[PDB]
Amino acid sequence: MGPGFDFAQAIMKKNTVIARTEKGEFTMLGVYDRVAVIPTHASVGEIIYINDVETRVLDACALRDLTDTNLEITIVKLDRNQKFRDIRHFLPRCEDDYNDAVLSVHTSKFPNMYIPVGQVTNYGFLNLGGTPTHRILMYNFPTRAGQCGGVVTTTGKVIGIHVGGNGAQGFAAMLLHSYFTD
Repeated sequence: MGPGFDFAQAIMKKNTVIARTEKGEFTMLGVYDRVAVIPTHASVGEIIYINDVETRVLDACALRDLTDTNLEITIVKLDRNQKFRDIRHFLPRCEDDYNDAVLSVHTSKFPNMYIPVGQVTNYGFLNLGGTPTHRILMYNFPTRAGQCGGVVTTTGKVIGIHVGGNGAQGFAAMLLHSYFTD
């Protein structure tokens, strides 16, 4: 409807796949080459389904900060025959607050879903399903089961992936450029 949705749509159409694990279907953001991200609670194993294709996982890493605190981001390298468009130049370098964010989801359950979530707070610490977690972004939208892995964007920036909610607020794990240096 506006340039927020325009940027979000451009990311969804070229840089997302449907990831299925034993824990369900997730929006999965491709970042560059065969490297993608997914919430750590997806429990990625040796094999994952990508758009319903059986795919070997060549490497997977559950990120933690240098306090050895969960970040709830898993970086996955896929044995896929095709590279993602490189979107690393759209990742923020530092922890920040944002205005006017969109949360975008693409699964069997929620195809082509775009949610204007508004103002995003650098929340920091969250007890997420009982796990102490750092670098959490918060937005005032009642997000639901099925939106995990959803991409959080502003005009010009890919800032996070949806990892939980409490019925009134939603929570995303930050994406930082430094996670994807090669």
